[PDB]
Amino acid sequence: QKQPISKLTRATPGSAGLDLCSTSHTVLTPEMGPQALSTGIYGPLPPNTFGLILGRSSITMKGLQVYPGVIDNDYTGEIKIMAKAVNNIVTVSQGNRIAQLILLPLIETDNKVQ
Amino acid sequence: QKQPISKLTRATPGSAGLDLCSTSHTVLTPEMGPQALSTGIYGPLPPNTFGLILGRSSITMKGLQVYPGVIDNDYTGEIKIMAKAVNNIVTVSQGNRIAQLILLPLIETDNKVQ
Amino acid sequence: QKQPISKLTRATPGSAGLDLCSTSHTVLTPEMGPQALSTGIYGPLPPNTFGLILGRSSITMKGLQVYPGVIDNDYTGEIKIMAKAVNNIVTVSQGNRIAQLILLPLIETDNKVQ
Ligand SMILES: O=c1ccn([C@H]2C[C@H](O)[C@@H](COP(=O)(O)NP(=O)(O)OP(=O)(O)O)O2)c(=O)[nH]1
Ligand SMILES: O=c1ccn([C@H]2C[C@H](O)[C@@H](COP(=O)(O)NP(=O)(O)OP(=O)(O)O)O2)c(=O)[nH]1
Ligand SMILES: O=c1ccn([C@H]2C[C@H](O)[C@@H](COP(=O)(O)NP(=O)(O)OP(=O)(O)O)O2)c(=O)[nH]1
Ligand SMILES: [Mg+2]
Ligand SMILES: [Mg+2]
Ligand SMILES: [Mg+2]
Repeated sequence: QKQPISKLTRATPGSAGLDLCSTSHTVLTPEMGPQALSTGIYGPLPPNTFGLILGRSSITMKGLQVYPGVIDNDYTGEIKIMAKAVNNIVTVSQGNRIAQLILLPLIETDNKVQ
Repeated sequence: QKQPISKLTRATPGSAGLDLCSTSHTVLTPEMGPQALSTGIYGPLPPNTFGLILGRSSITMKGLQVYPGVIDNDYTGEIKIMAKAVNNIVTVSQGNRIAQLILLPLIETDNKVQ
Repeated sequence: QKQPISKLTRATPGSAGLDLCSTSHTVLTPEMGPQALSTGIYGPLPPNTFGLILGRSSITMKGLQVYPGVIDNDYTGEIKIMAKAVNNIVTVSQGNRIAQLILLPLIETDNKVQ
């Protein structure tokens, strides 16, 4: 790191999302509420796109919720995964794929930038 | 079934989502955590698109959470709805519209497919 | 009000979302489950677009969950924010930015509109 999103990989050619792994081992319990998991991946995103961070279905089904996150086109910070253990104690091992980044078109509008 | 996504219907012409129903009667309690509800609808999706499964607002407000799900362009499995009773006991009757499929453009990138 | 979405503002030029504030002071507890917060902003959306309502990351991290909401292209009602206190008591002050509206392309399909 810092590593750009061009280093992320897709599971398969037809996968919508780019996979995201935590760089740490983390244990989460329901009483902890939302935690921001480090990925060591950084924006910004390709021109005219923004990002959505979503959970992987297999991880959601194992009781780890990823709250959808919006990554702005010009965000240059670290992409973090906002996560919560739903019901039980969840253990995230270093390098496990926990979420996915989806890229979507950024529509321009005349909304004021105030 | 198997039924393709072309069999899904929109509530109205201007509806973003295609409605999804469970093919079973299911009761959900908060302690159960995430459950994958059968729809009997199968991918794949139209060329150059991927799917997002989201909750219907009326169903969310009645205490059933649908976790956002990504449906890859070339997924040929059954589209399932990942769902949780938030606070109370929720009963899903066979044929009730529980979620919606939204289609979005699949942006191509040079990310490796490893 | 009624106020149209053209009155919403972006945090910065590169922000994907248009910010949404509640027009009321609201306290939320976990046992309350989902609440629909008033914004005094109304659809409809620009041609060929639909909307997604998502949480702001800073608000999610402070324990207020926004359930993703789909806003249809031709929705002319009030845009409400579906929200839940995750673990703790959350207080929403009048005018605090609580969610964001993202605009996305509405793909046309031949799905029946029944
Ligand atoms: O899961 C997420 C969500 C957002 N982020 C980063 C990227 C995004 O561009 C940035 C700001 O996100 P939001 O607009 O959702 N957050 P907020 O409204 O609290 O911050 P700001 O006022 O800077 O826009 O936070 C993540 O790293 N992970
Ligand atoms: O709500 C959902 C989410 C995903 N799915 C299916 C369709 C999608 O293409 C497939 C894989 O989804 P994810 O990439 O989110 N899951 P995961 O990363 O666990 O599986 P894989 O390693 O196969 O990519 O699972 C559903 O049926 N419902
Ligand atoms: O967060 C949200 C979600 C939806 N809505 C409004 C806008 C949208 O067009 C409308 C209908 O949303 P859904 O299709 O998700 N709800 P549902 O399927 O329950 O209603 P309908 O049968 O009218 O389509 O509700 C909001 O105001 N906030
Ligand atoms: Mg995957
Ligand atoms: Mg609907
Ligand atoms: Mg913001």
